[PDB]
Amino acid sequence: EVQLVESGGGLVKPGGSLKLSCAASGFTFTRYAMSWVRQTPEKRLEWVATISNGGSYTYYLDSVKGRFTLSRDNAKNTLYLQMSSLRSEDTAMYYCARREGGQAGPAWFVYWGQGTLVTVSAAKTTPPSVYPLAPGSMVTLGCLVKGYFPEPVTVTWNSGSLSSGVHTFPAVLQSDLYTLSSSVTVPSSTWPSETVTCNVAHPASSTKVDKKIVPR
Amino acid sequence: DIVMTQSPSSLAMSVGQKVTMNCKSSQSLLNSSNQKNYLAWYQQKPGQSPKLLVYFASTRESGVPDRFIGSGSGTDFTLTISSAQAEDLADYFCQQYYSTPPTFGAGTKLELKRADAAPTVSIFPPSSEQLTSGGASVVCFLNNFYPKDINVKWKIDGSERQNGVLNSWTDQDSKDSTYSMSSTLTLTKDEYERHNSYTCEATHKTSTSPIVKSFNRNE
Repeated sequence: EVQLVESGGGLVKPGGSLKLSCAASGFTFTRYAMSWVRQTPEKRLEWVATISNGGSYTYYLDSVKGRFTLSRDNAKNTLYLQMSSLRSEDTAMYYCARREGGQAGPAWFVYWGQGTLVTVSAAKTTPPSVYPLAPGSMVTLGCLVKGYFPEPVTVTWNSGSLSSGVHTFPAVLQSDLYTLSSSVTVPSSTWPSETVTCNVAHPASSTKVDKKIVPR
Repeated sequence: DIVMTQSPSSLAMSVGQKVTMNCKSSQSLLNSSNQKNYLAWYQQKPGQSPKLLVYFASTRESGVPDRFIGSGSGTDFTLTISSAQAEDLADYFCQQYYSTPPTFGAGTKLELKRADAAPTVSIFPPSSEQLTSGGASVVCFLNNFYPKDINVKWKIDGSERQNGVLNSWTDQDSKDSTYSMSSTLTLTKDEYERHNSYTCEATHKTSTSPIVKSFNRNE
């Protein structure tokens, strides 16, 4: 199968630099042009750069010309995006993608990487506070993930054993920090007789928290 | 810089019915040397990368179900879903590759229609952990309702409270086509301790009958 595994996103101050990586497998890498496409917080797709099969020709969006540098290691099947003098307007989810057709000029993208998030902010990394939500047929439990920065956090229930009946809500900004919540709905016979734990991860702060929902 | 305009911004249709999404460009994308249009369609579901559905205006990517049809020429293009399924909930983007820079449209969100459904409302007192640190978040879930319009009201000891409320909506559920909403009332510990009853109310404009869930700090 074709896989585009990205890595390297994170928080960076305005004016700083950051290098994204895109590891490719499952196709003849040297026979395809590669591209970077970013998506803004309002879900707006935006082509950033494209590099030819051998790297001799690069093309850049005008907004990034002279600040970002595309490069590829055809021996290691790896695509790189070196970003420098970063501005807040560069904050976005960054995708690598394979320019389809193997020809001169732009084209469509069939294979996309999973995306890595780049946050350009002077705010400091802050771990979340995770609080259990317990009630004072089916029973709804929750946990509150409050006051973290930057995005993202990942919330699971019983380490992914509880997938159905889960609602993890998008984060909102409050006092320059993010807060989200997640609910899980289980049968009455499950809780509280069994154990329901919400697992919260905040990779930017290396935070890994499990909160068991205990009755009131 | 070719401008890709997608109309409308959102589309609502029932399961099994036909969806038609429009995309307007600024220049002809047809190449008269091989008679092909330089347009592509992408489907992006919540939390996922965009996925190519149609390239060259009407060529369907290997693996895309037959219900996705692309059509158009010049500056007006169409993505047709002959019968919308529950999984087809997504944001659909068009993209031109006629001239650098490749540009995308703002996207058209596909919403599914279904029968009205009242929210399942749950209210949660602040945890003792948060109270020890001086905080008091009162959380209310309004889960699996339809349609999307729903207004939450908070009352403290019977009086409405509007400050300190933050709301969050999920994307439409790809199984039952419902929406869910989270409403957090963030108070200080001191103010939370100064009152007893906290009430979360789910209302909608078409009715005067809310759905109410409350608790008492003392009992």
